[PDB]
Amino acid sequence: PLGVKGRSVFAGMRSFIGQRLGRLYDSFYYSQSSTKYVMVFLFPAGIFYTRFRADTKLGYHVFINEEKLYPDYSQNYFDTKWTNGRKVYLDDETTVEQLKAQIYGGKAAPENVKVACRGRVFEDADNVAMAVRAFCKRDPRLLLFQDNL
Amino acid sequence: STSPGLAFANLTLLLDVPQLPAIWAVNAWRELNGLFTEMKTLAGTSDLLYPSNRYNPQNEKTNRMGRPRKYNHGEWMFGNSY
Amino acid sequence: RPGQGSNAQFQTSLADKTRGLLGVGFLRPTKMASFAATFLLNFRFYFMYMARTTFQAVRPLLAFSVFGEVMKLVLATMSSGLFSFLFSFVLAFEVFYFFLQCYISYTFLTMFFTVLF
Amino acid sequence: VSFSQFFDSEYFWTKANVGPFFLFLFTSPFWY
Amino acid sequence: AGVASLSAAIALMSVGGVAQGIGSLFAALVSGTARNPSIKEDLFTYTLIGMGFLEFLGIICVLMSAVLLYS
Amino acid sequence: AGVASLSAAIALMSVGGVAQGIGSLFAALVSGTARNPSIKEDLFTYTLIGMGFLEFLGIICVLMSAVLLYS
Amino acid sequence: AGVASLSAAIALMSVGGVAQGIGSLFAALVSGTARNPSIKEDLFTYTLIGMGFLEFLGIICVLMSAVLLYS
Amino acid sequence: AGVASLSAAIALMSVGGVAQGIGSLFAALVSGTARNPSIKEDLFTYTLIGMGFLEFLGIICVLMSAVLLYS
Amino acid sequence: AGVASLSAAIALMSVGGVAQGIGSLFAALVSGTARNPSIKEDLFTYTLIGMGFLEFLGIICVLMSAVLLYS
Amino acid sequence: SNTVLSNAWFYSKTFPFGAVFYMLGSYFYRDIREKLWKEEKSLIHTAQENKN
Amino acid sequence: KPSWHVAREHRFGPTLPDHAYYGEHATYNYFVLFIRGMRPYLEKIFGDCASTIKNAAVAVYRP
Amino acid sequence: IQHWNKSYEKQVYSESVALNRTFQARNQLVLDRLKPSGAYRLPAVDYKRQLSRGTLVEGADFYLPTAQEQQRLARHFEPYSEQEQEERRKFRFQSISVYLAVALGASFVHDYFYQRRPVAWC
Amino acid sequence: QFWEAQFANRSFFFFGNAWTSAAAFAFFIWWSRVFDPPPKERLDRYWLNSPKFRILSAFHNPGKRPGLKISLMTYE
Amino acid sequence: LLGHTTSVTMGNSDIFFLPKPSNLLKIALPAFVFMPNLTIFTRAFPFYAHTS
Amino acid sequence: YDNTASPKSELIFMAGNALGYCTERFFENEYGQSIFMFALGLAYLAMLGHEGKIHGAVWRMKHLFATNFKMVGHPRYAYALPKNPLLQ
Amino acid sequence: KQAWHSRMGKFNDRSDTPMLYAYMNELPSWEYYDLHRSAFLEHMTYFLV
Repeated sequence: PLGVKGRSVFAGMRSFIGQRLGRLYDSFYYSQSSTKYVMVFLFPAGIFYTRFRADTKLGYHVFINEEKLYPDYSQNYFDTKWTNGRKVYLDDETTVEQLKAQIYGGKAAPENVKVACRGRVFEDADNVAMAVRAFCKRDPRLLLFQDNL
Repeated sequence: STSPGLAFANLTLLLDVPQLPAIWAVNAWRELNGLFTEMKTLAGTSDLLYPSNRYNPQNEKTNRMGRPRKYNHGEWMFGNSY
Repeated sequence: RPGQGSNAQFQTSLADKTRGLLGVGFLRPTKMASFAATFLLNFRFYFMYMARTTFQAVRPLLAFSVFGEVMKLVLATMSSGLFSFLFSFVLAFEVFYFFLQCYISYTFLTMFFTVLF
Repeated sequence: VSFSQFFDSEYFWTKANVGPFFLFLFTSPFWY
Repeated sequence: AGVASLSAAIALMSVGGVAQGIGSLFAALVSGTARNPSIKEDLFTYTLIGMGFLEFLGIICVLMSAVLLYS
Repeated sequence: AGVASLSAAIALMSVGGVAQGIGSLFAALVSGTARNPSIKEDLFTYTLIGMGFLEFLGIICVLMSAVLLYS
Repeated sequence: AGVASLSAAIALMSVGGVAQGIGSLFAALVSGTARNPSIKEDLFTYTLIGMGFLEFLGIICVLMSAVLLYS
Repeated sequence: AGVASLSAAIALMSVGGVAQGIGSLFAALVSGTARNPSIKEDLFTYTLIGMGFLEFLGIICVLMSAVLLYS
Repeated sequence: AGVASLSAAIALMSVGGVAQGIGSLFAALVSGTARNPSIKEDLFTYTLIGMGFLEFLGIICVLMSAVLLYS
Repeated sequence: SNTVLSNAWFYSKTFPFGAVFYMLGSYFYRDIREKLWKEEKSLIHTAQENKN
Repeated sequence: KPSWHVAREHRFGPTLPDHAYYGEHATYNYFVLFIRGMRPYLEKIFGDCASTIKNAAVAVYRP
Repeated sequence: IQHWNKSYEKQVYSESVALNRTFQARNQLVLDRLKPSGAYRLPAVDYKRQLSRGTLVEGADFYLPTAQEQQRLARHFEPYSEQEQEERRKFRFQSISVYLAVALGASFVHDYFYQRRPVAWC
Repeated sequence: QFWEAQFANRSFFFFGNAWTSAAAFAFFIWWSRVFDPPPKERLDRYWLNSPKFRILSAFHNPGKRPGLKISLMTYE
Repeated sequence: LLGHTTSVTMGNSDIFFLPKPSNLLKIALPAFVFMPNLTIFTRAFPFYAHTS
Repeated sequence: YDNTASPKSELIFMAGNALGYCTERFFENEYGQSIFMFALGLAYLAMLGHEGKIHGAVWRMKHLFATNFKMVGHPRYAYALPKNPLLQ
Repeated sequence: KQAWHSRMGKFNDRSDTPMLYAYMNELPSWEYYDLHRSAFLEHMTYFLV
């Protein structure tokens, strides 16, 4: 005897979802504290953050011409030193000035510093996204150099 | 249960089935951004919007590549220069 | 009451109940970190297993292809009849070796694709 | 046939023809 | 193109190091067949498994020799 | 850097001791299967545990080799 | 600058002895088990202890190698 | 340039023989346990004395390595 | 008269290990024959199977030696 | 009008494999057939005895 | 491995039941019982869909 | 030494008292409020407890849903009805014609609708 | 047979070692995208340098030389 | 014809047909396991998948 | 320029990048069509082996049941049979 | 039946080759009382009284 009169398939769906959620709560309660919190919140959260950032935002590999132009990262922890090739995720509204400030930590940058991509110098009042789209399509490797000339 | 020959599938599952929530969230975010863009277009714009483009900086004072518009200081009899 | 004698002993401090609310000796974030570390370190077994699997899958391909190329070099280089007569037996040995490797691969694959449940 | 008496469990699982409904349900992405 | 040849020749040592071990495996098979001739199979399976392991090591080192000889 | 190509070979030379060890292990396994066959299910298990170590060590001897071939 | 890689490879060219020792360990385990199964729990109990030293030595045999690759 | 690193790596090579000796020790231990469990507790004592020499020599080796990687 | 000769000579160091393996093979054959002659045709068979690897490996090394002598 | 019968593939795989199969079949012609027909013979014997 | 001493972390008894650890029955398990129970609804669904498709194809093919 | 190890044990169990007090508080605050009802409990019993109860059954990886299918080997006289017999007589062999038709159709569709690729034109 | 296999144990859709499991795995990889053809954005990654592609182009252009059209297809 | 040359498509040519004579055979054959069983021990799968 | 590091969080894309590489290189082309045919051949061989098993089973059932006079059915269901009038 | 029992034992039991026994910090009742025989006695005398 499938189905009952006066009852709806949507009511049965609600029944089933309630059962499933109660069972999930029971199984989460009767589980190890050492493992369950990690496996249920911290790995899912990190994977979600990483995948969303990669699949949604757009990032750039940054290089610097000279070691004297490297930023000072001695004080901030977990990164005592600059390394070239760092992947950097930015927003579409970011400008070259904002990128430079982000690199140099909101501190005094060197003089006549400019950004290039595939040999092509960017203006400082330029959107990084559109400048890369124009000059280096699908090769976002940026370089920071000193323009004395 | 499992076996060494299923290491490919085990790794693939463990690394990919947690990403499916993120994939669906990305798809939903994209659909919503498209919806908002189309609602904006229906409302009206000075310069057009490219729907399937990453970024649309164009306005009265800005090109479709983020630069300032040339010859945009004065006014023109036919209206906008675009 | 039956259990009032035992439930009278259960009276706690403010600091006691704060510590219990926070779960000091019962959450063990160091244990959680150790679990995460061990779990991530256990990913080497997948690499080991896939390495073994690919070797057992390509063993017949190697025996059929690269030793074949060597035999082909020798065939291309040899001209006389005596050396060819002696090389026929090497070729037959390669046949038997290929079948041996195929049997071995069958064995390792039925070992690696046998599941209890 | 009414929405209610169609989606009633007995009629849905005994007398109704749910083939078109479930085919529409499967092909929902195509229509979208 | 001189360091590659020496690299391959030095990598070829594991072949000789591996031939020992195959010798011991088949010696053990022989001794087991001599001590219990009623069990020939179930000794050749383990012998072939160990041969496969040591053959895999040999293939590894020979592959890396051929690699380093041209790369 | 040709010595890189040498280093990898040297990192593979340990395989000569590895395969030998593996051989000895399986030799003992065969001897056991020739002495007390009715407990193969034990001996093979222990052998697998041993390989679970030896394999890993050999894999290191490969990996570091390749690393010294690239870095 | 490949001398660091050479030093790392040389320091890594001692895992063969660890592997031979582990093979002898598990070979004796299997032999003494086929000789007396009822006492397996002890042969294993000591076997793990031996690994508790050998693997540690191997760990050094890796670690110092890695250090010699960078420092 | 790589004098200290090369000398440390060349010094670190005896760990293979050390591990082989430890493996022989514990192989004899498990074998003697299989052959006479009633004196198991005695055998392990001597085995530990063996370690008391072997590991000691190994320690000296590593100390010399630490001395030579920094001159 | 350069590095090719050195590499083709260094490749030949594996022949010692191959010879030790062959010696182990035929020593096991001899022991099994002296123990149970009535399975000679079996043991000889297995011995040939072992040679079917060991000899082949040696030939491999010899060929690669010539390949390093005329690369 | 081809090089199939003068090929390295021919001389390496076709003739060796075929000649080995032929030699093995010629040498073990009767052992194989007997080992195969053992089961059928036993079944027919059992069936006939049961019938009788 | 059994012992008469209890460590600190294991001082306060079992907090978990047995089914929290042990695997379910091998042959009568949760999913297989579930799908055996859901067999009739799935049979209804796919039979209806197949009959609809077959009737459409026949209505096209006969004329 | 006696002094010191005795007092060591003393504040060992002091720490134990502290642990027990916080354990009680944790339980009676959080877990007695968050405890599940038992309606959605696990609908099974472990195989060890079943084995001790004398309840465990191991067999029949498969099953027979319908009684018509269950009682076939016990009826001995009508394992299959007559209608069922004539329906079964239609499947004495597999249908190579249907195999051929379906395989050709699926290959045609897969090749000329799903696996189209571009080609150059001169 | 397939239907009954789905409700048999260790015989669900692509799980197990049965022929039904193999067939379901084949249908699964077919339904997936990995074996679908590439888009036009990704043709010069493999397809325009493929022996199958070149042979088919040469066959359907009998007496001609499609190297130039292949270059132009890459450009496109 | 700049953008219309990648639109000239040609279909594949593979036919998926093979007769399946089982009357010739009387023995079973081995079969691969393609994926792990997640319908059993689902909760423990990340925890036991690395073992053997 | 080729020292393009990337965050260590993106190691979870190892298998995804691997499968994408093998798709772009093998699966979405003629070698991928060969692989699909290979999978179909695996299915074909599994089906053949299953039917061969059934063939062998029935071929033995014939010889061992059809001439017994003692197996009118299976012995596990003999309770359901009628009773012998000759036994008493 | 024997295969069933051996499979389940190999899967669930605490052994030198453990499949399911892994990442164990909070034990279940059976394993807890099998490892800590002192507590089974204490927990059992309390229950009966």
